[PDB]
Amino acid sequence: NAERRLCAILAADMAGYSRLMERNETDVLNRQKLYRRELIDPAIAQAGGQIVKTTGDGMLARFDTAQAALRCALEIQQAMQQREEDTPRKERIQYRIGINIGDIVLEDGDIFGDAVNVAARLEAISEPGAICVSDIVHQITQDRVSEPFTDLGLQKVKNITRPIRVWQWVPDA
Amino acid sequence: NAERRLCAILAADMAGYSRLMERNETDVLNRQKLYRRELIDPAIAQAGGQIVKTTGDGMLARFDTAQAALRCALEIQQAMQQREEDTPRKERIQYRIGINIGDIVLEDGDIFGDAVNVAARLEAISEPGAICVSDIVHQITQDRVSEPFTDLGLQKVKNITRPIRVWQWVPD
Repeated sequence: NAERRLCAILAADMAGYSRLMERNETDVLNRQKLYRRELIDPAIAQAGGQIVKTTGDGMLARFDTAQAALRCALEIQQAMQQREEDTPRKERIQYRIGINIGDIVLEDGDIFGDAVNVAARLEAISEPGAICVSDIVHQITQDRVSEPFTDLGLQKVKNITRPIRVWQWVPDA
Repeated sequence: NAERRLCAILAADMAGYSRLMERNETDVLNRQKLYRRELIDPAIAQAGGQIVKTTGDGMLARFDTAQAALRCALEIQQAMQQREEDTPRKERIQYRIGINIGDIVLEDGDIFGDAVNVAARLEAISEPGAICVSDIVHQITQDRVSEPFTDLGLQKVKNITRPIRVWQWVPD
């Protein structure tokens, strides 16, 4: 029924647009529906990945190589910079993205393990429009990608005793 | 016309309900709209705080004392856990709250300065339903507020140079 493998996990969520604005932002919510369909979902497929699920926590996808997770996120984040550049800053749609690696368990279209929790957390602390990757991901990908990353220091993650060293890339702006 | 002063700054946003789900926003907007006016806005007003503004980044409020701000956050977070313990964990509403203190600028219904941005960052990285405060708030409140906090590490805040140490209180 269920297996263990080494996997590249990618978590993503949408930044911004607080529900406390007490307003239905149908225009903005329709744009993101569009990007998911035209930008994200495609880049992920092109890159060999599979979406595992989208939940209240956001979306979770997995890849066979660390490289493919990362080029996929870079592909997404760089296009989003272009796609939203003629929209004013405080109104732009931006995603956050985290990527990690680990032995995790798969079982019935869902994934399990610390390493997944860590991808999710990376997404949450990532800055909007950027990509945060764990140190493991960084040691493997640093030389495969021209884009630069910056050490962010240690990050404690709920129910993981050992904190993780987190590297971040932000777009040229 | 402007004004410079040392303030406690509370940032709060709503966790969860990722829009990558594409669910009907309508229902969740309403529930939060209720909590805002029955639970939140009054707690703040009872504690002597003032709502400064709300935006895409959430709500900012200011208090005259560190303890008032933290008392208010605690009161909100504790209630929200009770008001929501009947509903299923996945369909619950929860806030993240951050609190920082610093020399801000008050001008024309708005609040400006780094201590503000720091408070917004703490809100962002806080656990759903929890409270994150900066070390400064922690050292000023430790001995007047019994609720336990956990040292969460140093935290690089965007465009500020020294990491701030962050303390986190979770509800049980």
